[PDB]
Amino acid sequence: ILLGYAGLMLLTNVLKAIGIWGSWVIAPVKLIFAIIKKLMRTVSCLMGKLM
Amino acid sequence: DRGRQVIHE
Repeated sequence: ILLGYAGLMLLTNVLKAIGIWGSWVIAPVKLIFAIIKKLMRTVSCLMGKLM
Repeated sequence: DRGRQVIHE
């Protein structure tokens, strides 16, 4: 019972602590990077079509 | 990396 309560307290402390914002910061970086790469590719295609 | 993220987001 003591080990279970200690584990529950550790889980609650981890949930309350602001330290989970790692994925929601790492993944959007590469997501918007790929988005900007696609935008640059579309801009190059538009410039080629205009030429 | 921080500057790239600031430019991207």
